[PDB]
Amino acid sequence: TAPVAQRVLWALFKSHPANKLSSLSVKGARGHKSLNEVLDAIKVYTERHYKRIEELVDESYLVEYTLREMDAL
Amino acid sequence: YLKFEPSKSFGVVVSSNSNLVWSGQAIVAANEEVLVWDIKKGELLSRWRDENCKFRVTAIAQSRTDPDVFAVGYEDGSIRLWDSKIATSVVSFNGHKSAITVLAFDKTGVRLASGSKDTDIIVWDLVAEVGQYKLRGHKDQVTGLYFIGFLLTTGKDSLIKLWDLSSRHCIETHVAQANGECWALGVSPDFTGCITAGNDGEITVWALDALSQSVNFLQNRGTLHRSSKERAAEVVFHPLRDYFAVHGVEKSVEIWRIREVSDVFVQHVIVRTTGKVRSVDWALNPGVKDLQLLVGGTNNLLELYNIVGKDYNKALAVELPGHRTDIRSVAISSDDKMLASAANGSLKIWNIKTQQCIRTFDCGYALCCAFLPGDKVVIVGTKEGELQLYDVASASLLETVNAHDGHAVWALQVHPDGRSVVSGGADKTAKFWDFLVQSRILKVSDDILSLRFSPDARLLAVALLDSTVKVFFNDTLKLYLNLYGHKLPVLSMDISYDSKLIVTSSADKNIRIWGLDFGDCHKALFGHQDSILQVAFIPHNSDGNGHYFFSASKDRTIKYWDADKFEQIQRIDGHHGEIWALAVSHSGRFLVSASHDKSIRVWEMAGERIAEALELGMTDLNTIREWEEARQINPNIAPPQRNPIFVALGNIPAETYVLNTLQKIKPASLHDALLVLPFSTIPSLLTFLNLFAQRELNVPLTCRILFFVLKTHHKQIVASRTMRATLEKVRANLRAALRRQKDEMGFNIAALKVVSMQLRDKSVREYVDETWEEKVRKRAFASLS
Amino acid sequence: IEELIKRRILAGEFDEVLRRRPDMFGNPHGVRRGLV
RNA sequence: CUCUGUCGUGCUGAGGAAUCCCUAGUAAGCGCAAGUCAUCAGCUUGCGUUGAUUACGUCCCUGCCCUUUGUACACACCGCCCGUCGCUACUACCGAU
RNA sequence: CGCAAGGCUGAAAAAUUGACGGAAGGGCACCACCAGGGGUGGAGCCUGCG
Repeated sequence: TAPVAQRVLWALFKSHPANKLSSLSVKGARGHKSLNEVLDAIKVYTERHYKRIEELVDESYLVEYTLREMDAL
Repeated sequence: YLKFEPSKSFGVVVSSNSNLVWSGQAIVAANEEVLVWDIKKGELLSRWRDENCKFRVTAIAQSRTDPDVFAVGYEDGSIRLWDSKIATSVVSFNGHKSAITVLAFDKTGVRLASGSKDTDIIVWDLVAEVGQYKLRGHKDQVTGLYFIGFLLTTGKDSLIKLWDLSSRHCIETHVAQANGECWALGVSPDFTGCITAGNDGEITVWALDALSQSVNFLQNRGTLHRSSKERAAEVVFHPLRDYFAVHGVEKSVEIWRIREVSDVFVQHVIVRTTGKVRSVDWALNPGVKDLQLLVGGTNNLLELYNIVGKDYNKALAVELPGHRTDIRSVAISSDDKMLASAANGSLKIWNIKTQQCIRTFDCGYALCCAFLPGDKVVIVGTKEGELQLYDVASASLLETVNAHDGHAVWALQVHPDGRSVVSGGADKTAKFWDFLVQSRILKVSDDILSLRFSPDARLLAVALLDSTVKVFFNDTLKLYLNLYGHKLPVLSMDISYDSKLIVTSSADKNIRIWGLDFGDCHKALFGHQDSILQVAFIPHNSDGNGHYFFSASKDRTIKYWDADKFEQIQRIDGHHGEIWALAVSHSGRFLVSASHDKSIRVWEMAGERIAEALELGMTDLNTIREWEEARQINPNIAPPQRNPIFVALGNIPAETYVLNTLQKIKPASLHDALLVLPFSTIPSLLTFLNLFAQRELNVPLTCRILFFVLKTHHKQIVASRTMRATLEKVRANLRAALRRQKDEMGFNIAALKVVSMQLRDKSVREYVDETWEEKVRKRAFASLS
Repeated sequence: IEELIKRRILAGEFDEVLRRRPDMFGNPHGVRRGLV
């Protein structure tokens, strides 16, 4: 469920300003569910997914190579 | 080694299982047979009994638009559709798990819905004999069904549920009682008003009206309270007039009329009945102007009342063919043509060949009954301490004698010659009356429970409350010997015809066979899961079977043993209540047994798999594009008509199907089977990969198997020609999906960096002083070596 | 012998030498070697 | 065993159904020694000599074991297996005392 | 030396942790597949076992 989690987060970020998301204050912010730690967790996991998809594009250029080969024939 | 068999069964009109129906006949439920009476004369029309079934019956339903076909629902979870013309079960439905409780019929009678106590409500088709489907809500058991099509139902969790049938899921719910239980359901025949009876004596009233938006069909238009604050058993409406009936399992039935809710529903009449009613039902008579309320009451009775509308009168009753509370003792006459049956409240004596009552009496309580020789008079010892003497010929009361003061006569035995009787009462004594006048008394240490003589009248045997048996001589009353060895008090005894054996039944769930000379326990034997209540031999050894004996036990069992081999020669099923008494034949050819049922009875490849999945998906895609061509040319009716496995899985697209079949296998197996795949099916695979990347889902799986395929077939792809178009398409789609996903996740990580910097800004510090020493995560990471 | 086998199996007391952890000496409680 | 000659298939016939075993100094052929507190001369155990064919993959069949809990953290992957009951707490129900 | 050493008696459970499975996936096996080989089993001698 990583792609579905990222897109609604992507929709969540393009609808609300950064100052609002920063000054977000809710009374249930204590310990591990504090805003700093939650945002850090999302950032780290998204970094891992982003590195994976970068490797995927880098390997997906092979199809362009194969098309250029069939062009050469 | 002859066995026994159920042959006759009688003494019971409607039991405590629910749902009587009226047709001018009353159709009611015995233990396991569904029997049909006339009410005008007490003679029953017929009985419906299936030999394959032994479980009790608990729900009855009459098919609308067509009588003469009836639905019964048993305890095992089975439904039987009977006919009334011929008395056979035309069909059977065995789908539920346990305890059918409510039945309901369609307006056309093709569809039959059954709610059980396993909480599943199941609809049934009546022209294909299959279970249609299986609805499922209801945290706890369902108590009411109705057909509005639409379905209405209600269950013990105080839930009222309105189900669709076109799309098998619930449309609307409501909760009637907040902390209580919705117990009974009543629907007006025009489907406009619905009332639900809840446990506090409440009746909640609901108005009806005859999907993406907010749907609201049921409306709680209010609440009312009846008089009796009991568990309201049922609520039945009138088929024609504006009346209904509310009743709990109690002595009162409240009929109300239909004209706030406190105004629109008023109390018409409160009918008082003799005993606790189990199920009321409605009856309209052709040519009457009144309301035939037909009650079935738990104390074994049918009553039929007239109610006047714009007081009550007990018009008709069916009580004669059965006792009315609970049969406690049986004794059959010496010629074995009649028996006497003793119950709390009455005595009834019956002819066996006609299985029919001939005489009756009123007695208060009834512990023991026994006829005197010459089968003219019958003795009853009763709990108030009395012995009454009645007779068959004059049908009156002859004599009353106060044997014991306030102590129940637990044992009554006639001398084998037939000149005296012995009463063992709940006092510390036992009395000997000959005829009646007191010959002699016997003072014993504890309470006496049961006693019997020797068939050659030589010695008497009593069974006390000390968990002991004392056997005395008959001439003088000297203690001959005694039997111990039981942990709980002996409840019954019987000794053999030649006085060579005593069988003794305790409350310790076991019996003993004693040798009656020196009192040696020939065998202890445990044979019943509960307390063994009564035990009797068969007297006549002229068939060569005098050492055989029956044992009636509170776990609903008769067990037929032989003492010489010490072995159980038969097990007799057929009772569903804790059997209270039995008696044998003096010819020994049959026996009778009287239960708590208030009945008596008389007994005489992974690669190949994804290859096939690819082929199926490609054929489905060919059909979908051809159907798209058809609907493009004209909007006429042309069905897609896909594969039965697709329409069985639920009309998911072939892309979802092949995604499941590519996901299900482990990744090492994925590598191996994708290697196994031949080049012929590679174009199909490339088509599906193009369609995945077009409708992006599982793009890492998409990419990894596309790369595996291209690298293990790179020379064939560059030499082929047809792959050019499909590979252009898959390159464009994969690049579009990867660019989209990479852009979104890069936006996410950039926005997260910005908001984390702003959070650090907001949370840096406020005061400023000499101490900036106050300005991270740590993990443990123990390593063993 | 069959009865002695039945007695042992019911009131199970087998004389099997049991697999001891290899580092009971230096690690008596046997803590897990990961996140703590 | 090798080499050398004389002679030429001539009661002068290499083991069915089944079942068992065997994968490198292994099968098999060959003899010599010893007789070791139990066993073994109708034999047993040593010791040397000659020394191949065919697999050395596979869980398809036949089975056996184990995963679906634990026992370690990085990359990397995987993603809530399923059924019938027992036992326990609570809830109300049924009918005798 | 004393206790042990007086017969309601007469042969054939625990469980919030338990009982039995099923489907998938692995690993191993000349008691499995595969390729070959060799015995015994045919006739006679006999130890042994029943």
